[PDB]
Amino acid sequence: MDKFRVQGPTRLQGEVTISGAKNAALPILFAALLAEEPVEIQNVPKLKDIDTTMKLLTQLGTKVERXGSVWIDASNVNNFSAPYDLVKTMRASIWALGPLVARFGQGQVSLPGGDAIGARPVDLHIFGLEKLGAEIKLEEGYVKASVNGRLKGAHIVMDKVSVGATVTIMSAATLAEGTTIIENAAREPEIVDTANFLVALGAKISGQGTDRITIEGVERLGGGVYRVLPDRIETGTFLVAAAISGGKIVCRNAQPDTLDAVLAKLREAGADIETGEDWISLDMHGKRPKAVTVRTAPHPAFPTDMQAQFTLLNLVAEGTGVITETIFENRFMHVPELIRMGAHAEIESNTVICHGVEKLSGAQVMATDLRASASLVLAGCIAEGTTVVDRIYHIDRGYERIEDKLRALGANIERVKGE
Amino acid sequence: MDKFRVQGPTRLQGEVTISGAKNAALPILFAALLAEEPVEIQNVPKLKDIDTTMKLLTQLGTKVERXGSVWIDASNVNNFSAPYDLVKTMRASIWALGPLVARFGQGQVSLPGGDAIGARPVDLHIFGLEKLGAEIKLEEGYVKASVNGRLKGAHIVMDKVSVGATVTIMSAATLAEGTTIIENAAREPEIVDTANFLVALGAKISGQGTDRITIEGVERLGGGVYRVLPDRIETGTFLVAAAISGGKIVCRNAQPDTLDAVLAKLREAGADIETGEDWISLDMHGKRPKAVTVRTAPHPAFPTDMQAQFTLLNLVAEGTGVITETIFENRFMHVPELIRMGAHAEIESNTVICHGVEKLSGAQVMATDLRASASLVLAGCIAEGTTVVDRIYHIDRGYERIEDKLRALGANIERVKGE
Amino acid sequence: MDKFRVQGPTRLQGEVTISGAKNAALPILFAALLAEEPVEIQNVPKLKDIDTTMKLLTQLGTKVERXGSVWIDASNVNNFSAPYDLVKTMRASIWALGPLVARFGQGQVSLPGGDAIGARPVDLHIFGLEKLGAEIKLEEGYVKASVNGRLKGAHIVMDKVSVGATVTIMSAATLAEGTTIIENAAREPEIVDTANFLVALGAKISGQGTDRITIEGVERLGGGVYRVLPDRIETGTFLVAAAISGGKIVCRNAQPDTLDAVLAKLREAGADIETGEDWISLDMHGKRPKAVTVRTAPHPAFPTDMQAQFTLLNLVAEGTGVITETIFENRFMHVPELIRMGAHAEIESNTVICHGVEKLSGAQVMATDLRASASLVLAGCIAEGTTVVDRIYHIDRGYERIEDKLRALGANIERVKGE
Amino acid sequence: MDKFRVQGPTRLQGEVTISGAKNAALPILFAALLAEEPVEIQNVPKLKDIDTTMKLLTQLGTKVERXGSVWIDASNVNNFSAPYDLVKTMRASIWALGPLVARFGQGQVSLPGGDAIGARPVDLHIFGLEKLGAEIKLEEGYVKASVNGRLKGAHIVMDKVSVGATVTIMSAATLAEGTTIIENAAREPEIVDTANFLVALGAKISGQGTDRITIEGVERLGGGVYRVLPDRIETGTFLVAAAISGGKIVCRNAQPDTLDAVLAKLREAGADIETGEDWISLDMHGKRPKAVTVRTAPHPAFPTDMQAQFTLLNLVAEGTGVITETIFENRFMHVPELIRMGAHAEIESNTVICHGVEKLSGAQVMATDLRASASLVLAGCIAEGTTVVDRIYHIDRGYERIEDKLRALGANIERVKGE
Ligand SMILES: CC(=O)N[C@H]1[C@@H](OP(=O)(O)OP(=O)(O)OC[C@H]2O[C@@H](n3ccc(=O)[nH]c3=O)[C@H](O)[C@@H]2O)O[C@H](CO)[C@@H](O)[C@@H]1O
Ligand SMILES: CC(=O)N[C@H]1[C@@H](OP(=O)(O)OP(=O)(O)OC[C@H]2O[C@@H](n3ccc(=O)[nH]c3=O)[C@H](O)[C@@H]2O)O[C@H](CO)[C@@H](O)[C@@H]1O
Ligand SMILES: CC(=O)N[C@H]1[C@@H](OP(=O)(O)OP(=O)(O)OC[C@H]2O[C@@H](n3ccc(=O)[nH]c3=O)[C@H](O)[C@@H]2O)O[C@H](CO)[C@@H](O)[C@@H]1O
Ligand SMILES: CC(=O)N[C@H]1[C@@H](OP(=O)(O)OP(=O)(O)OC[C@H]2O[C@@H](n3ccc(=O)[nH]c3=O)[C@H](O)[C@@H]2O)O[C@H](CO)[C@@H](O)[C@@H]1O
Repeated sequence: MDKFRVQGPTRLQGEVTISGAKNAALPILFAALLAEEPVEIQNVPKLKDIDTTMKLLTQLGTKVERXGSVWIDASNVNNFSAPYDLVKTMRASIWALGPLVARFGQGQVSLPGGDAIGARPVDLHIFGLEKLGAEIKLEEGYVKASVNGRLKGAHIVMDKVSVGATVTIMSAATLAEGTTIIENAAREPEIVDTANFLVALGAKISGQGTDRITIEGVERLGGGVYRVLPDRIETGTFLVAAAISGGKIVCRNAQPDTLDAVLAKLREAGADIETGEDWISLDMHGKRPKAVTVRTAPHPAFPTDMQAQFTLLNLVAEGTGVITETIFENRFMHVPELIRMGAHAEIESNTVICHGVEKLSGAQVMATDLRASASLVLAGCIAEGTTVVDRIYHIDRGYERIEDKLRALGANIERVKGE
Repeated sequence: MDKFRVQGPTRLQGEVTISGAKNAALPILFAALLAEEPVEIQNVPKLKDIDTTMKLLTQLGTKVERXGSVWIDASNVNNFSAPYDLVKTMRASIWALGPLVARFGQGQVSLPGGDAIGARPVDLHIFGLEKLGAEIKLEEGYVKASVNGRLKGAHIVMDKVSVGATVTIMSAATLAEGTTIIENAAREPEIVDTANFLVALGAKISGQGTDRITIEGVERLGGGVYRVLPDRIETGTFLVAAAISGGKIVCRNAQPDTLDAVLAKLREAGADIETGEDWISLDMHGKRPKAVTVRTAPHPAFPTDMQAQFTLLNLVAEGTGVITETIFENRFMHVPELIRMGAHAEIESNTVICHGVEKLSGAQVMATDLRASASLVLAGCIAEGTTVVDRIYHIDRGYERIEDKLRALGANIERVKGE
Repeated sequence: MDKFRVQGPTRLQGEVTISGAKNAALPILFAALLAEEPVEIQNVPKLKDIDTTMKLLTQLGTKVERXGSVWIDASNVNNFSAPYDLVKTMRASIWALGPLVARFGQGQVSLPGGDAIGARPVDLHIFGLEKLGAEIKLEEGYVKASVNGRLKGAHIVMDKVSVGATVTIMSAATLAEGTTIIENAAREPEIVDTANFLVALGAKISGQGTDRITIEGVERLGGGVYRVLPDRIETGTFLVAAAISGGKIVCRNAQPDTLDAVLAKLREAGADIETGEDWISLDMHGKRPKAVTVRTAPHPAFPTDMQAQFTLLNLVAEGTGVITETIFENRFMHVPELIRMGAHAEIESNTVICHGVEKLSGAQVMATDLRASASLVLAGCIAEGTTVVDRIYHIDRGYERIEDKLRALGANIERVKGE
Repeated sequence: MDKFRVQGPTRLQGEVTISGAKNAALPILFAALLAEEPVEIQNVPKLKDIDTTMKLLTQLGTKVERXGSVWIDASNVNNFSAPYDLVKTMRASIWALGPLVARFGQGQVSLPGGDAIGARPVDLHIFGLEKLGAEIKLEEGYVKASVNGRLKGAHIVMDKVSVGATVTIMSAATLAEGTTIIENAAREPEIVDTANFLVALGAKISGQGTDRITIEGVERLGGGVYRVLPDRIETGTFLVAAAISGGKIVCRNAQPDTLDAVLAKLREAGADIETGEDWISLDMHGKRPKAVTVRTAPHPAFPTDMQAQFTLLNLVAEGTGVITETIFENRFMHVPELIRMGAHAEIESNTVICHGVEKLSGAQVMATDLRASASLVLAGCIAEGTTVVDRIYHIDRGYERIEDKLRALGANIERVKGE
């Protein structure tokens, strides 16, 4: 396994260019399964998740190719199954379900198992599909779906807010008979992006971005060219990178409107933030960040994807911070790792109390999940001495060349195919 | 002191006309503090809470009078405070805050104390105001706010979804200099209703009903005529009345689109439902309800105000149901009371596991919650023998003559005064 | 209703004599139901709760008289039921259950309803009796028990650590045919106190105070005289009164060994402590307390009955404090009351995060818990100006003359007759 | 990286011998560090952890060798540190801390990070040692302890019931100056076990098994011969194995009173059990298990180590069943895996509602926990079809030849390897 070897303390400063959103590219790649014509998705970051998606798409009899773009030829889809291998590697493989059943009348996907950060059930996906008129059964650990002819429009109310289930139900409804109404739908920028992608293809959708999505079924989906939005989570991680290192920074290729809460939290931290129409600028004035209070919740509130990062920010901040996590059950893995580094913290249920310390100490830590890994990398950057982050493979699923981007910021980092 | 005597088991069936929403009439009644001209609010239910707002209003130097409607004249407001006594009996009293300091540059409201259901801080209200330029301080239990001149519109991202704080900020913003953007705003129907009422007065509002409300501060508010929307909770309660009694019912004067989550849940419990534009039809077909799973959350998800009612539904349903509460948490007072009647249930944190039973037994129970404890009267209706619900002043707070409506559905119930 | 008018701030200094424990007196009074001959219980505090138990005993046909002692003659008990009204005034009434069935083969108690601090089910009580051979049915809110012949000893492993259930099962077992083992029994000092009492009556018990209590049933219990232990919560509460007021105090007629957790906690808050066989001295050296961390759990861990008091301590302590409640998840009524007084806290589920402030301010607050009540009176002592605590009926239930005790310490406190 | 291959449905029945308990051998093996004369530890199971423990022992400069028993020679203990690699592969490595600082005046151990089942902080181990006078610092991920001369005994009250912290403080105190008192100590059979081992070495200990452990510091410890006690968890796992299958079983070298809670639950599940001073016999009578309720708490209540095992039982049992976990935050990993097998389960916070299903289908699943692992395997042992369990290394951590044992019990299990 690769590892990162980092040395600090180090002031993170400079310019950085945001990559396409991991969370927009994924659901759009799966949506392409609905397209009968050549498709061109632009601004797709290079990630292990995209690789696994191209690999899975190919397995489905799809024609895939990439650079900054990813060329998709879904005209010939031949197989209808996502093997245990793929789902195991990438949860998002569940996304092939809706499109497959909507276009082909059948589809199978290995029932995901527990996750690093939570049980992560797909109950809502299956449920939405059933509402759409698909027959679903569990066999050999396989979620078996099928429908006779076309899916049927329906008024579906979501139990809880789910990004993934909204993508799943939204996607399949595009090809169904009638009108679909997804109530209590996720408002995530990536939901909007995926809906727009679907509309580019000839779908009838409205309300994307609000708690209510209306879809009018159409005979088929063509093809086109779509540019995935900027990654709000990568952007956030960089703003933070600067905010905890007394540095300054400018984010090129960003979409400020997707991160209001994060920006508000940064300001509450004592950050000097300014925004353009495609750029964000943060300045710490050499100052130490102030502790803030954080409560994760669905968009546009504070995203759970920024959580590990904010904890880090609280850990080297002046004051006592409190972080409450409402989306994921086991999303504190980063904490004990940071303590190993000299941070003071206490966990109580779904909340962690942060007692800011002046400086961090280099140590050997373990990446457990993607966004915590990026938190550990950032911790290494500011901590004293050497920090080695084991299992940086997590980082590589959701981050495109993070070592390089950090390096350009003045980071002392080496990817090590060691020990 | 007021008590309900109920005899069952009794099949609930017939017709019912839904009154005006308590939760829409309250905030509109306080927003009236902004109008410099005679205002008439139509379709106001006759509730103890409405009497209290009237009382609070009068003491502000306000001209108030009611019947079907409530006549308001706030051109002469001289007193700027909500006393301890009123805030005690009536929590919504805090709503006087925003309008007062927006309109007169000042306001005082007693800080609400302990609440059985979950404790309920108003941090969000205060914070919101402060974001608008108001200076706030705590004195002798009173939240004191003031502003030199006019409030300044701001970009406010809510830490959490708050019906109350949203109304406070939305209301006050109508009179500020500039634009106010409320991100992560509550989507409640009563919010659309209050925004609409504010516009009827001369306010510039948009986004009401979505997570992003925009307010263009205007110079002053006039007066007008506005009809309060139907009561969604009262509707669901009656719907549940039929669903738990093998009954059949028709709701007249309803606004179906405000209760999709409740309609969907009911369907899941085996109910045959149909809707028109101002009516809702429910039929159990003599059927005992099917256990279901509930998760309260912000609108349009499952409403915490329907919670105790659904716990009842679960308690006498086939199978094991689960009620999880994310808004109030300690909102399970009805449970032990129902266990007094034969129900089988365990409370684990913010969740109640429901073990459905065939029959309930009449017994003496205690009302405590203004919406929860209508559940005890519903339970009385279908329970074996005689049930006495003490302290019915609770139901009188949120339910307009519930015994008259129940009686017309075929219930054996009598309001025994004093004892 | 009665009330407390308190004026501060006031440093709490002096001596106090600890009363007999409310919590040992109660179960011992109920156990006296098993005695065939006159019984004398010494050191019984004068409390509303003792009044109520006396009333209940009398209704059963018990002969009861009191001063410092309580005189009992249960030789001619003729009635076997605890009525709705009694149980509603004081839940300990459920304690009549076990002794009635074991001795008379029959017993009826009104099923306790919802509680302020938590649902407080009595499933373990009922279950344990059933394990001993009692037949039990729920009729009109009454837990009707009966045992064809004589109770039978059984091996009982408790699902949860329960003071109430351990007392009920233990009392009943004394008259059971055979042997009874209570595995995972509560270790509360009061459990030990009640067990010695039973022994003094001729019962065969051992293990009291440890995880497994063994009871060798006997044909009959006679009479005797028993001296109740000192009230640990009263003791802890006075300790807190000095630890939060930079004062000094000595407790007379105390039992240090029953409060090690509280003592250790106090030390951490920076208190100078000394103890002897029957006394405890607390010296804050004029110092403000250091925020501490608290986790309620079964004895000998930190007692949930000291919880609200430590919350108060954290509230005026230096630093950020954390209070976690594992016995009663809703035991936070006092927090918002304290917030009304200038305190700074956030409630996250079963945990309250305390941010110590320099001073508190007088305000009108409402008592609710026969323990937060005390906390509010303490806060009044150290707060700036005038504090009024409504509903002090609560205090009277758990504290014997708390105003004279405080008064003797320097407290400016007056009992107002309603206004 | 091997993986079990399983096939069913198979009826588990017959006779199995119980190995030494993993939980006693470990801390006992660590207490060895104190023994000046060769010690012979008996009944030690062949476990990955036992090997890793020996490896760790060796590194400190200790003679270690084994078979059925382990030989230790702490005579020439030269080295003072636990290496990152060891602490990483085995958390229990923190155990070497008390012995090192007690016996050698110094001791360093790599700070454990996050755990599979939860954060698992060692705050109590550290805080305790400090009560003993040890100076402790964190440097480079290393917990650094040292003491000027000898550890002074002190009165210590445990914030929480920690088995590990109870072993560490008890162990270190055996060589302390004066008497040590551990209040609110863990009561686990493994503490009784370890305490006995320590006394056997010439140390003064009492209270072991109760909530109060008293230690009188002695001048030094020597050798001896000690036999570890029977593995309660293994016994429970086997008893369950035989209960979920409808079979019969008999455990050898069992010690029944270490598991009263598990036994009673099995009876609630309708299983015919009998005990003898040495052995345990479970007979399902070909009957299917009955859904039960479970709450994990410290010994003697239901152990968390039997949690996953009981979820399985509930999963394939008649009716719904509830399981609540109070010891570990993230201990439901096995659930999603189980669902992959066709089980109906809902997770709510720290509670899992188990909907008993008639049958389980073979499927590929992932072992994650050294306790759930056994759960998946058992699941296969009764599932219709073929089941492959990945990363079965977990089993090897606390399971001596479990495939062998299961096979003797009539199971279709094969340890596939390679790939
Ligand atoms: C590839 C991708 O887009 N990943 C993002 C997506 O994941 P993901 O799509 O999994 O997010 P969801 O919003 O669906 O999950 C949120 C909550 O809903 C629960 N749930 C979800 C679906 C279901 O059928 N049943 C159910 O119980 C979850 O287990 C969790 O407790 O949204 C998360 C929340 O912003 C982000 O943190 C992830 O980075
Ligand atoms: C008069 C009225 O219309 N009452 C309704 C309104 O009350 P209310 O306005 O009080 O509802 P909120 O939406 O504000 O409260 C929701 C959640 O937010 C928390 N919170 C709220 C405000 C704040 O400043 N800080 C904070 O932490 C609460 O304590 C709770 O945990 O919405 C509730 C939820 O839909 C309904 O059940 C009430 O019947
Ligand atoms: C009159 C008296 O002596 N009162 C004390 C006693 O009350 P009480 O006897 O009610 O205390 P319990 O120990 O039984 O209750 C503790 C926990 O067990 C639960 N539980 C209890 C019984 C049962 O059958 N089922 C069940 O689930 C409770 O609801 C709670 O979650 O112990 C409490 C905890 O030390 C103290 O705060 C009370 O002041
Ligand atoms: C090798 C061994 O003997 N393992 C057992 C031991 O582990 P372990 O020794 O780790 O068990 P603990 O009793 O210490 O842990 C119990 C609870 O206390 C907490 N805690 C503990 C120590 C501390 O310093 N701080 C703290 O917060 C824990 O993180 C957990 O929430 O007991 C557990 C509980 O029966 C078993 O499931 C483990 O199989």
